[PDB]
Amino acid sequence: MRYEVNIVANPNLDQSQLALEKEIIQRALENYGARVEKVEELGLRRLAYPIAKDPQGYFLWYQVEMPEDRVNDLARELRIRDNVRRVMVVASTTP
Amino acid sequence: MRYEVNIVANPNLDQSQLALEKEIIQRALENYGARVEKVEELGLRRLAYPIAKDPQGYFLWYQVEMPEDRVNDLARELRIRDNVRRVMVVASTTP
Repeated sequence: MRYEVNIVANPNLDQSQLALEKEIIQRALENYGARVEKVEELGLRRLAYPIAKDPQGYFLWYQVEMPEDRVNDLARELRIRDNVRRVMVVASTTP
Repeated sequence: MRYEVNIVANPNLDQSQLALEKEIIQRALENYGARVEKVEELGLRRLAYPIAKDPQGYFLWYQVEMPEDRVNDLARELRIRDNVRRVMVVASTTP
């Protein structure tokens, strides 16, 4: 299945720290057998609506192909790190 | 400011109903003075992670340019309709 993986990282990291976070993400995708079709580094962005107390984040986006039964494990692995604030995974098609 | 507007509509609508929803959105963007730079109709998609009771939605994405002080009003106008389940607006850059 094709998925979009949206990751929000801590906006306060230096680029050395962010490089490590990005490397970990790519390694996890490969270790879970995902085919990585696009990586977009969106950078520092701010949630405007709805209203959040801490609206800034460092946004990363991935498009991947992988089996549905492996997505949950991958997502939880990605979010275990303290510097990964949010992970959201959307399947590009439905039944 | 440049914003990404993510809209999740009711996944149970027929295309006649969806056409009306899309027309309303475009009219609202213009009436609020936004410059509409891209419209992407993503269609029926399913949230895979995190886990939601009702994970399917009809996804629409807009990229717009408009003043920051007008975004909140626009977002609330867009979401007032029952068939618009979620609106999320992200500013493409921060201070």
